Amino acid sequence: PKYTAKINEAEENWQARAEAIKKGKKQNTWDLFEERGYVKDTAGTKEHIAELMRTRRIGAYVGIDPTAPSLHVGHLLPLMPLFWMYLEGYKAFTLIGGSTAKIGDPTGDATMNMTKIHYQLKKLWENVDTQMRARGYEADWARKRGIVNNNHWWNKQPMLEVLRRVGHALRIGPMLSRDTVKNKMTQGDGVSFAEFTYPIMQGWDWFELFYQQGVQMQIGGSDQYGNIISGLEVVKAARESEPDPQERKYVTPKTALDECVGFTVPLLTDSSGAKFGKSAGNAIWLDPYQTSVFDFYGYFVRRSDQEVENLLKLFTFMPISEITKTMEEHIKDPSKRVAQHTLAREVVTLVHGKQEASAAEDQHRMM
Amino acid sequence: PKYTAKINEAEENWQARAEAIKKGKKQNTWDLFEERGYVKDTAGTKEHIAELMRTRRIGAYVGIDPTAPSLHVGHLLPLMPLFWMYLEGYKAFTLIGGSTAKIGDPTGDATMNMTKIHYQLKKLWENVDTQMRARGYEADWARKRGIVNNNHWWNKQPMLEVLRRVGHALRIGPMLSRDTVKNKMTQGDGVSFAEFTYPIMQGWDWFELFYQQGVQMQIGGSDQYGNIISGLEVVKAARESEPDPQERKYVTPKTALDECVGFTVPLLTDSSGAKFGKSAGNAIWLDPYQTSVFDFYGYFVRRSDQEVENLLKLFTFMPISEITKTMEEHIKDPSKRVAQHTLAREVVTLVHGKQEASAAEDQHRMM
RNA sequence: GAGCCUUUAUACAGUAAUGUAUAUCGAAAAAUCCUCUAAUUCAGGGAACACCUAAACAUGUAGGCAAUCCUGAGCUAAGCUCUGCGGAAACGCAGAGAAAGUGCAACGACUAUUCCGAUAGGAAGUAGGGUCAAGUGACUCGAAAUGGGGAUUACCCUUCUAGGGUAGUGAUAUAGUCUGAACAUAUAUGGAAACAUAUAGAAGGAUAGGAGUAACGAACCUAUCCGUAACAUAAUUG
RNA sequence: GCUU
Repeated sequence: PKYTAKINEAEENWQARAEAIKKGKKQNTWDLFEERGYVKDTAGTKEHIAELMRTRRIGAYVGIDPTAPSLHVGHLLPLMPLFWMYLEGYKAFTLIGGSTAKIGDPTGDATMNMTKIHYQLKKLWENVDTQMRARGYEADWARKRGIVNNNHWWNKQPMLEVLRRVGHALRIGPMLSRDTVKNKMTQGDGVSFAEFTYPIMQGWDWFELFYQQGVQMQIGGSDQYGNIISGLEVVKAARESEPDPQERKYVTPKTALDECVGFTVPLLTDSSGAKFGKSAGNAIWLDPYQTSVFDFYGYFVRRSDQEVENLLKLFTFMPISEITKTMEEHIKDPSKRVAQHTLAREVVTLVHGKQEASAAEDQHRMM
Repeated sequence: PKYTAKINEAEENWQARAEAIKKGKKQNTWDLFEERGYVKDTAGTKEHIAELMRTRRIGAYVGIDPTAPSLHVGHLLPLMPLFWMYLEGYKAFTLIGGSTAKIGDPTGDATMNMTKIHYQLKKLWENVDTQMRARGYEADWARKRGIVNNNHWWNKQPMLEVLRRVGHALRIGPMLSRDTVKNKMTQGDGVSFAEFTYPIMQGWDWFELFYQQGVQMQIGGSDQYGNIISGLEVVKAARESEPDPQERKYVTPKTALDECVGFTVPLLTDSSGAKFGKSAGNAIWLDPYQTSVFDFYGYFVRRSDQEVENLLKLFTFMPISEITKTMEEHIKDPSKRVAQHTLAREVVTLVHGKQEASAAEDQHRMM
């Protein structure tokens, strides 16, 4: 139909792009991730990954365990590179763990929570867009974002399906041997069949997104590597055992590049020692009635000049080009901290919109 | 309603019989069990299972995975006691693993494979019922038999629920400490996620049966012992997990009577140090066009002059009483196989009808 | 809406009327009698209405409800066919089967009566219920095959008096009695909701016992769980 | 033409 018409039209567009990158005419979204520091580890030839990106209009996602009734800054890290991918035209999504929470990542009223979170996420996009169009970005039809909920399928997802479609492929070996969890049995109480299986699901999720949305990438927590790997395995397993001949033409690991890869953003902390996201005790929440807009503006303007550089490139949607401009201005007057007042205002916008974020500057820049 | 009064009828009688055992008048089903040597191991108190069988028309089943196109003579023994219970007036079942086959018990097309067994169990049951009334057995309203496919439910069993309804109380520790496993990892190969779950499955199955009919007792192969244990585990957590309380009022283990016990038949192997089912050129099946009636008949007519005894108790619904009589004629002439004919015939007749029982004996009676 | 037959069309089927198949159609229908009504459970899969809901997903969907199409296990009244024994006959017993019914009523419970009528129904007051009394009393309702099996009939066909075929679905509840069914409810689990399931609802109600009986019942005695919030209400609906 |  006419719908398929625009689809193929997009392919070409994405090729003029794949071209520019070929002759370094435009940076590779991947080398963009290296330019702001979003790469800690990689489950997929750092290089390969790159090509897979310059080339195809791939997709990715970021999962969030709806355990808290609000996300905190610590989640903003991994969502950034996603966002960027979005700004380029890829297919990005944010998977909510509505069901997974019920088990929880064994790394080491529930509705009410799950609910809030959803909305909390859409809001961001609502701003990422406003931001995207504003900071000078072009309208791409094919471009694709969205919010999913692992429950959507897991709620009825029969076990026979899973246990068979992949159960024969995995082996408790590189599972029970997994340090993160294995360590839990030794140095801990132990583990519930749920926990042991949690990964397995995290992998059925990745696949679901591939099978249901063409996802060849997953961005996650620094500690989520051990998971991103195990997921992978599960991903493929299903693609392999596709008992459908006409559907094998899809899912089955065709071309070499047709491989799902991922990358764990780095684990950050404050110039001192306190882990990132936490503050004295709790954390830098996002929920206004739990972290006033002011306080928010605070933990950001707080960061000293030692990190402002590395952390400025991490949480702002600003061309490193213009970044060094703000930084080169700040360094000629560290005391006044022009760079700290700006970086803070910038991130408060994205999450809390300009209108407020601007007023919030008045408070903290007053007296 | 009338139907109501009916269930009550059989109920009352059950107490009359509960008394006979209480005042020595009829062997408690379970005594007839350990007596005819059907028992080798037990999960629950020897007296526990006793009392329960005195005051409860409990339900019990025998699991059978359709991995082969025919039930081999081995599958008899385990079923045998079951049949007896049906005879005494219980709730007995035979479970078909039409889905668990893609997994199988770990220890060390296919669609029709199952079909074959279906038709089987049936026809068999028929004769069981047949011989029953055939020999002074008064039917009972409450006495019921039946077969049930395991896919019956697995076909669409929600992963989420399951995992929760029991995973939150199961540790992969002891679940992996079962030797059956440790070996299937150290020695030999490895243990997949799938097969790892078989123990849980067979456990759930039980739960089902306990729910859909009132089956609170498993009867498995001499080796299936472990499963009988790992299974019972899932069983408990299940009756607890039940969300709606009102239901819990029934489904949850209230008094010590609502205790589900399971026992395992012995390991019966021929005087050939080989399972009593993996002998001959490969095995000894029931399928006529896979094991000549004659050849079958033989498997019995020829057996240890000593074995006859305990072999009659295990494969013939012959009253202990005249069972010894057969031993009277036999000993007057060891090499005459007087008892071997009677014990051989029984088996054939049971799994092949009287008409054949004779026809076979004839061939095995020539010059 | 859906099914039945029905108009016509083709199609595989036959000795042929006719048979099965899809679609179209509606122009008149759609024989009688007798006998059986037991079992009444455990799941499973699908579904027209446009019929409520709208949390997701980009009105499209989706979940619910549902006329209702079925499958597995078990069970079942009188017959049915194969084989074995009995018989003179019947039928009997045995086993192998082949229909068919529960399952598959508005959540269910319960019953297969006479008379008259072209029917709808009318009269009986049986079957079996409801209410009040307390005792074997009053009062008030009040009735089904539309299936299974066996006959008879008429019909036309005929490889033409001997076979063959045609004489509709309707019971996933029909009659009818009840009714926790009916509540946009209360409650509790499950859902975002619509809902589904379980109790309960004009302080009582429910089940399991004690006693006592000729037996059931009223009333007593024990325990138990439900409410103790307003509606349940009378037509009316399966 | 009838039917739940």
